Amino acid sequence: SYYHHHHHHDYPSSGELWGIHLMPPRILVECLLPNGMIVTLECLREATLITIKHELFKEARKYPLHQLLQDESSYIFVSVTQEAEREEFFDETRRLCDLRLFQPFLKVIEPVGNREEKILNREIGFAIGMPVCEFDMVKDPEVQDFRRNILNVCKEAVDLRDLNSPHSRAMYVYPPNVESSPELPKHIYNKLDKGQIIVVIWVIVSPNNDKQKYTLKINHDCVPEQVIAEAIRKKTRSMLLSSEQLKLCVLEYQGKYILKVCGCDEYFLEKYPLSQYKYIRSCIMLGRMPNLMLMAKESLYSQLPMDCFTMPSYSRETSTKSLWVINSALRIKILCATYVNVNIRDIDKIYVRTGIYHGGEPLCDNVNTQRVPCSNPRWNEWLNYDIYIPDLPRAARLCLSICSVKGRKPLAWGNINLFDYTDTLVSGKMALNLWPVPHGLEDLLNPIGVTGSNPNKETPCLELEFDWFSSVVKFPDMSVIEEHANWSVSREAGFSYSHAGLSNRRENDKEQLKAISTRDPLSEITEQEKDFLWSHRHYCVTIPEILPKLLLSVKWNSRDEVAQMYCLVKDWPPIKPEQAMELLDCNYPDPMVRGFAVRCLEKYLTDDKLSQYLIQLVQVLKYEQYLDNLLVRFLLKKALTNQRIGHFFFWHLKSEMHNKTVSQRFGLLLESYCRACGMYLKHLNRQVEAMEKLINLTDILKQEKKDETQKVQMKFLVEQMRRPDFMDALQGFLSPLNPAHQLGNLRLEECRIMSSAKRPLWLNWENPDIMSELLFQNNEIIFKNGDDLRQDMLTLQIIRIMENIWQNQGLDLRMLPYGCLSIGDCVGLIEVVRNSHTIMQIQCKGGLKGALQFNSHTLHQWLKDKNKGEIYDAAIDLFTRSCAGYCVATFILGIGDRHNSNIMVKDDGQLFHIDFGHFLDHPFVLTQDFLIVISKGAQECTKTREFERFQEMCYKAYLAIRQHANLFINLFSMMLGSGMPELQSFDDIAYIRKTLALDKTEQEALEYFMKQMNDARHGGWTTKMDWIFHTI
Amino acid sequence: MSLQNAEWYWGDISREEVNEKLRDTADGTFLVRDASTKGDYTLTLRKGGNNKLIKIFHRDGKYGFSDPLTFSSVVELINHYRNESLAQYNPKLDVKLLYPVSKYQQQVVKEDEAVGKHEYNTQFQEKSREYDRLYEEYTRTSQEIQMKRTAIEAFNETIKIFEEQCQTQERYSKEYIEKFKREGNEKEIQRIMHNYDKLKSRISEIIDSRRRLEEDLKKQAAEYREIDKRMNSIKPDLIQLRKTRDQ
Ligand SMILES: COC[C@H]1OC(=O)c2coc3c2[C@@]1(C)C1=C(C3=O)[C@@H]2CCC(=O)[C@@]2(C)C[C@H]1OC(C)=O
Repeated sequence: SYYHHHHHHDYPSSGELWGIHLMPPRILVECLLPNGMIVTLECLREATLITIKHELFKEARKYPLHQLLQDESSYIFVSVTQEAEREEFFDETRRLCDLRLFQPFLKVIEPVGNREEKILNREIGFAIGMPVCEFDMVKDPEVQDFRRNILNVCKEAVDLRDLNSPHSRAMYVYPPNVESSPELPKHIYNKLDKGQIIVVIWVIVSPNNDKQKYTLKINHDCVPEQVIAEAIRKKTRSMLLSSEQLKLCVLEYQGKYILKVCGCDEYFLEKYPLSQYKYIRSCIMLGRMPNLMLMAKESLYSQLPMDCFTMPSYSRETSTKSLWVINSALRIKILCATYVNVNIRDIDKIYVRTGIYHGGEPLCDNVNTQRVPCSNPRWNEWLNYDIYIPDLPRAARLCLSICSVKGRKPLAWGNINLFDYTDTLVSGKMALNLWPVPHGLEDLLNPIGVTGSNPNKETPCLELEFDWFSSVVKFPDMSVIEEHANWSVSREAGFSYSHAGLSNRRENDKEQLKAISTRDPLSEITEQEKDFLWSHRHYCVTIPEILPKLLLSVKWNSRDEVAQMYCLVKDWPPIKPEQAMELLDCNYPDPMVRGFAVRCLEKYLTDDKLSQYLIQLVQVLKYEQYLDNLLVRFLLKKALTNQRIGHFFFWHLKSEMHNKTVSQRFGLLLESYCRACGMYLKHLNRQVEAMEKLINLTDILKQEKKDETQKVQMKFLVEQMRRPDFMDALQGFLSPLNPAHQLGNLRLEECRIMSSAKRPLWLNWENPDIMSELLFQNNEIIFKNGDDLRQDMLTLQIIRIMENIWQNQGLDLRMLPYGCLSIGDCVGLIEVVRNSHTIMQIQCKGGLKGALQFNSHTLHQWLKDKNKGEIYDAAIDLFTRSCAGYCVATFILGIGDRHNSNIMVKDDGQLFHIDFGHFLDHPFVLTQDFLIVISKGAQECTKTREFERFQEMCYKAYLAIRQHANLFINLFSMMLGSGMPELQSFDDIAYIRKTLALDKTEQEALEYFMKQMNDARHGGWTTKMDWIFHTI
Repeated sequence: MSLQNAEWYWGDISREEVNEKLRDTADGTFLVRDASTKGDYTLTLRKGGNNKLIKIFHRDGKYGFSDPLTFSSVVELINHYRNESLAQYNPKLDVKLLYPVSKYQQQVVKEDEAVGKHEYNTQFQEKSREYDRLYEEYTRTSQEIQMKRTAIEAFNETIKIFEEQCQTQERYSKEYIEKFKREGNEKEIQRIMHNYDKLKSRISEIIDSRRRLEEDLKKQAAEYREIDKRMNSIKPDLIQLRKTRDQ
């Protein structure tokens, strides 16, 4: 992260022209002149447009009609890009190979629409990966309303940025990178053991770039203002000066300086105590001295160009019955399909299956008659559902398919919201383009899939007729639902006794039985309990955390109950953001429920925690029925309030743009974000350019007949990176892994294709910060193209959260959740952890003898060297600690097929754990090598005191995660929406429900885990024989 | 005997295992299972397309759903509601326990790899290997196809631009072809007409380039529908092994 986790113990595919990856060093380009003539010009592929134009108008003077030509500078180029648009190139600084041309030609025009600026925000098109204006004629009114109505959010955010001109704009661009709690866990505080810290403060002095420093000893809970104050007091000592002048000096210059971390773009712009900053806390951890740079506010403030937010171009009583006046049962007419793709091998026939759903389904679903020659898909029949129309819940939808199962003795699906984004009940003729069935699915219906017609019209297409009543039918207002709830609550007490389970309101003391708030989100609830809960819904307002369970007890196909639920929800006590997130997954489609959830977030989510769970909150946007909702408003606003949040909001959305079921929703969102983010769009565009070159590069190496010997691929790589277009694109941009890291110039000698199977790119940038190398780092990232990196990403998130829980319980286990970002369809970046080696790489090195002779003690021997006596104890403790952590996380998560190339160790003793891939099965390690490092002694190390302490950390850590099962269940639950093979349904999450006991006692669990562990089996492979193939 | 070997007592099985057994099954389908915290037992009944978990409470050697526990053997309880409607326990459940699952379907297996076997377990691998193959080829084609479609769109815009170029040079040439014939200046008219015949010829080239792409696309579209046709032939056979194979 900051320091490479190094403890100091002593303290649609792309590519350059259509059909071609790489355009030849020289090419002919046709120029369509404005005087009507076409002239072909010989160009270098890296030629800038400025020089191409200059050449064009030089050589045009040799062709007919030269006199009808205006000056060189009167025109601009225009061409077709391989995204099929007419792009105008205003930035004539751009190189030929960079314009994403479809064909080698340009057209010469006079700048029409003469709003150079609005057109120039074509920068949005590029960042998004889609031409803005594909939006401009979509026609769907929901879309066009979203574009208009979401601009309010932009306006508010942009205003809330100039509320206090210079400082609030700094806060947005450089937000405090701070923990959620000021209070400091015992083991971290104790590393101070006075309650105070030694910090070094650096100043860059008169142009000589000379660097004076000041060592201060300060209370860990000092605000940045007070560290600066202590820095003034130090400097001012030397000048003598009277007190009172001393006192006037501090008082009037404290707020005139600013603190920066040395070697990355992080600032201390807020009055949080020093040790609440992640960097300071990390310094304490690592046994490092905080290095801060002192800097005038004016110098930071002067270099924050910002201002321009402009409202874009798109800124311009009927017959209505209420839903609950319609006196009929719901029916839907199934007309006909255009076609389905089956031969007729055996006419197992086609039929449309339909269901009315709330994720869980308000009724028994029905098929039409197997009326089919497959030749003609035609039914023309009304299907009758057993649900009264007034009973239809707001988030009601129709989920249908055409399929097959077989009789002893699939095909195409689609979902439709029964209501609009305007609360209109659907009526009339309706055509629906169907979706191809997901790989691992055979369920006849797919209600967890997206809503609305397939964008691709070259697909099976079902025609439906919805009932038309006298007029437009609308869902009733809250200001009528409320009235109905109060009425039916008044009916309750007039009843005599009742003999039906959903009975009552006294209330007995046996209601200790409502300590089922304690039960996990997938514990599941008997019908008795569903009826019990609903009967006592009024006493629940005193145990707020049962809300999700109560919500699963409600009969959503009952207007009487649902109205009452809205009432309870309306003034429900707030719940911790962790629990509110549960309410945004697929089990809770109702907008009232979700509105409550978003309100918890707006109140109790720190920016820290939002950052932590952003991956989940982005995914959860897919379960929302409508484009405009309170969750996009919330996220988008935070994204535009906090650039750190904004950065990953961008990449998480961008990384899924290839996915057609989500393109429009995410593109629309990205469009509004990009339009309002300010100057970061420029930095984002630089990041997207970089990534596109890398993608194109590793595409050539992956297919384009490049599968020759590693050395050959290296020749190609070295040639391409030296080319000016590549130099320009891949130097001087922010790291998508962490935007606080500037990536300067490439170190070409250190850049390599790794000689693994997957052969990823290892890239190395300089750190262009003044106080970098000599105080911080140089910068290494893997570019992976080919493997889905989402699983790694999720795993690394969970590890970071696990570590958090332990570390805040005073259980000091160190994990290494290195950076990992999926940036597109199987494209991603991985942080390189410096000074680390795989167990295998250690075993292979000499082992203070030579060659490839190891044995089980080699790991320990390697660590004993490197941490020569006295620092040694630390190394062993760090190893023991980290080892414990991964031993438990691995087991809980079911990360199997570990081995000596999967596990790395650092020079300081820290262990982890790379290259995850597989999830919950789809286990328990402890190698003898590790056993020997814990302890030190010979074959006897399963009965040492060190081993017992180790087992204790494992027990304590297992139980901690167990206590926070719920977070993890919900985190995995929210992630069910994406296309992860290991997370298609709730039954996949069941794995951790078993790994952590859950349906047992804490006491039975501990025992279960103990058992898993005291088995374990140990040993390891060691020169003896077959450490290569593993024979015996 | 008694409870331990009734058709509908599965005991051992988990929550997931039941859901697969009750998929798309008619109202009245049920099984009894061990509870996850071992009353001791769970009834899982199908109604309205859902799977209802009903507890069986075992207090003092008597069974039931709620505190007037009339029954005393579980088999006594379950058989009661085979004949009687469940409406006398909560009116909304008017259904009867009509259809047992039966732990007799098609050989005492799962007790002792290829050893404890073997014929159409291996057939699965083959059909499953082919399903993989086809689904891959299927998604590649799909995306291939999309690329061509945006390429056709790119060609349309290209041609449109080149068509405009003639409409450009006939605006500018027409009032110069007649200005040069004033000077009796031909051959200059020849150079102007040389460009015209390069541009006209170029349009034919692009137009053909698209048309060639078009007949490749509809050929691929045909190929795609074929992959799908073959896939929908293997789906309802790959499942019909799982049914014969596992149980
Ligand atoms: C087993 O394949 C290790 C290696 O090669 C890969 O193809 C691969 C599959 O995802 C990863 C990797 C690599 C690239 C592997 C990273 C990683 O997680 C590690 C994550 C943390 C780290 O420092 C990385 C970058 C080191 C690196 O291995 C070395 C240099 O030994």
